[PDB]
This record gives sequence, C-alpha cells and structure tokens, in this order.
Amino acid sequence: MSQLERNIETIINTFHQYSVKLGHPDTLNQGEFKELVRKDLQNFLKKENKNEKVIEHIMEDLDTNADKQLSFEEFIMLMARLTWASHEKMHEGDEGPGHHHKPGLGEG
Amino acid sequence: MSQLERNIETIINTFHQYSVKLGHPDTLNQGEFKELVRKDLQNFLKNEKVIEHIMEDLDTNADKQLSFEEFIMLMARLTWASHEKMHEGDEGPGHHHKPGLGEG
Amino acid sequence: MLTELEKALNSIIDVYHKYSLIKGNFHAVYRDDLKKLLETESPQYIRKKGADVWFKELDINTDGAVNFQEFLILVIKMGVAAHKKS
Amino acid sequence: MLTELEKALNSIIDVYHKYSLIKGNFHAVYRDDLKKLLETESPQYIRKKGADVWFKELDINTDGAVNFQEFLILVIKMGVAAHKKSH
Ligand SMILES: [Ca+2]
Ligand SMILES: [Ca+2]
Ligand SMILES: [Ca+2]
Ligand SMILES: [Ca+2]
Ligand SMILES: [Ca+2]
Ligand SMILES: [Ca+2]
Ligand SMILES: [Ca+2]
Ligand SMILES: [Ca+2]
Ligand SMILES: [Ca+2]
Ligand SMILES: [Mg+2]
Ligand SMILES: [Mg+2]
Ligand SMILES: [Zn+2]
Ligand SMILES: [Zn+2]
Repeated sequence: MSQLERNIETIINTFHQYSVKLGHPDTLNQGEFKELVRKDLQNFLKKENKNEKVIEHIMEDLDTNADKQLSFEEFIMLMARLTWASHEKMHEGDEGPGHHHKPGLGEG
Repeated sequence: MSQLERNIETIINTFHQYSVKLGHPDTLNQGEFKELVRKDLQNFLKNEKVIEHIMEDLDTNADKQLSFEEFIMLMARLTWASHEKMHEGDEGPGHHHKPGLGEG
Repeated sequence: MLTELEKALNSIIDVYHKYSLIKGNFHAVYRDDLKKLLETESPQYIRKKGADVWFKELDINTDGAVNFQEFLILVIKMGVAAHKKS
Repeated sequence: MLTELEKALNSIIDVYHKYSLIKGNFHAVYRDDLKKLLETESPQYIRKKGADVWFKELDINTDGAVNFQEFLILVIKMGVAAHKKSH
C-alpha cells in the first residue's frame, strides 16, 4: 500500500469511526463533527476549537447540500483545505533560496 | 461583456502591460514582476526576498520568466486569500464579508 | 484604495456570490445555479461545452455543488482560454 | 504531537514533495513526474485512466505541471473514489 493510499485510508477510517455513531451511518451530524474536530484536529484547529461558534460555522460552510450533516464528499474538502493551510504555513515568509518547510499547522 | 469577462480582461491587459516591455513580450522577468507587485498588487501583497521567492514558486517551468498561465495562479491564490480574510474568525450564522486584503 | 487589478480580483469574489448566495450553502453553486452563471457570465466558446459537462468537471468532490475553490478552477480555465483567444 | 488524522494530512504534503522536489520548480510535478507519482502512489483503478489523461485533467492552467493545489484535486478525487469502493 502506497503512502498516499494509507493517508486516504486514515481519512476514510477516521470519518467513519465518527459517522456510524448516530443517525445516518455515512454522515456526521453536528455532534459527531464537533467530537472529531475536538480530538482528531485538536492541533490543526487549535484556535478554532476555542470558539464553538467558529466550529459550527466551519461545519455550515462545509455542509454543501445544507442538510446539517457532512457526507464523506463534503468532509474531504476540509481535509484538502487543512492540508493546503498547513503547507501554506510551512512557507510563510519564505525567502529561499531553495525549498524548506517551517513547522506546519498546529506546530511552532 | 459580463462582469466576469471584464475581470478576466483586466487580468490579461495588466499582465501584458508589463510583459511587452522587455525581452519575450509574453512573459514577465523578475524585475517586471516586482514592478507589477509594487504598483498593481500594492494592497493584496503587504521584503524583497519574499517577492523574489513568490516569483520562483509561480515560475512553473523554472525558466525564470512568468508566462500568463503561470501568472493566473497568483491571481487565483490572491482572490482566494482575500475571500479567506473576509471570513477570518467567522462565527456566522449566515454569510457576511469582513473587508478583504488590504482593507479593514 | 484598491488598484485596477485588485478591483478585478475582488469582483471575481462578488460574481461567485451573486450565484452562491441564491440558496442553500453560501459557498455552493448547485447545478441549476451553475447553468445560470455560465449563461450570464461566460462567453459562447465557454458555454458551448454544456452546463452539465462543466458542472461534472468542476464538482471535483462530487458533492453536488461548485464551492469557491472549484469556481476558481473555472476562472483559471476561462482566463487561459481568453488569453489564448486574444 | 499530531493526531493520527493530522499526520495523514501532513503525510500528503510529504508524498507530493517526493515528486515535486525531483526537478525544477519545487511545487511542480511535470508530466513525466506525474506518471511516476501515479504508478507509485495510486491504485490500479486510478492509474487505468492513463497518466496523460490525468495530467491534462489536473493541469488546469495548462502551464506544464501539477502544482500543490492541482495535486489536491487528485487527492480529493482518489479519496472519493476509494470511499465509493470501500462503501
Ligand atoms: Ca476517542
Ligand atoms: Ca481517535
Ligand atoms: Ca451535507
Ligand atoms: Ca505562500
Ligand atoms: Ca517581457
Ligand atoms: Ca516560467
Ligand atoms: Ca463540489
Ligand atoms: Ca518539480
Ligand atoms: Ca498547472
Ligand atoms: Mg452519523
Ligand atoms: Mg448556494
Ligand atoms: Zn513545499
Ligand atoms: Zn463568502
């Protein structure tokens, strides 16, 4: 299994660990999303986790079809956005020469 | 001409205002890029070494020039960055925009 | 005060919200919204691809909508196509 | 220390740079680099599309490479496809 495949599996397995708890087994309701963010994204969303209204807005923004659940398809955009945001932070104020990563999201 | 078409024409016309000056007329060299940044992105990009490295990052084929195709990814990135600032710390509920890049 | 270029980029945000604020998720352009967006904002050589074809191309996570990132894919593609035309 | 999920996301960054740091622009995966990436990192049902087809699909600005944001398009597409297969 490639590294990339392993990472995608981690995303899928994490999502489903929470999505099966309550209601529809393939979507996260607000309760399930908040728990995932609180624990599994405790460093990447450290500041956001301090304001429950920010977390709820994040879910509202990701809830593409507006049904108050996150499908895996909607959720994976959060994964892409946070991966993007971590990489952006590793390059904040980058002067070169060459390529170097500062600490990413939730670090430093 | 729609608003979106007009916005795209502004991007094309601005790029080519700088790219036609010197050397290849369809690409920007580093000095031309710096002048565009200094004057046309004076609000959205608010250190000289950092600007040089932004160009090296945008210079996809590594020929030290910015083509239009390479340049438009800066436009997309900065449009994204401005919207993100519009929603920084957003608590909602509902949709609202704080000022974007260079404002507020 | 924004430059001419910065005003164009800001306007791109506004164009997207003209359609994404019609209904539902505020950063979602649903299939019927994207038909309206393309018919209103895009030139014939872009529209001729078909709204449903564009929608499938742009909804990269197949969640039923074009969010703002997905819309910027369209802006990039329209920008490069306009440049190649001119 | 990062969570299991956060580590997977930072690993996606590392995977991309395994190929983007091969040559040229540090955030550019050229057409030949993408063939290597797909042959190494992606399952058969993804590779079968063809590396050339994927490249055309991912190089949205037709500048000759897949940058990090274009790569995330691939990651999103592979994740949704893997989800559909798994479930
Ligand atoms: Ca637990
Ligand atoms: Ca856990
Ligand atoms: Ca939903
Ligand atoms: Ca940057
Ligand atoms: Ca020139
Ligand atoms: Ca170049
Ligand atoms: Ca979508
Ligand atoms: Ca490279
Ligand atoms: Ca590209
Ligand atoms: Mg559930
Ligand atoms: Mg909407
Ligand atoms: Zn990097
Ligand atoms: Zn908005």
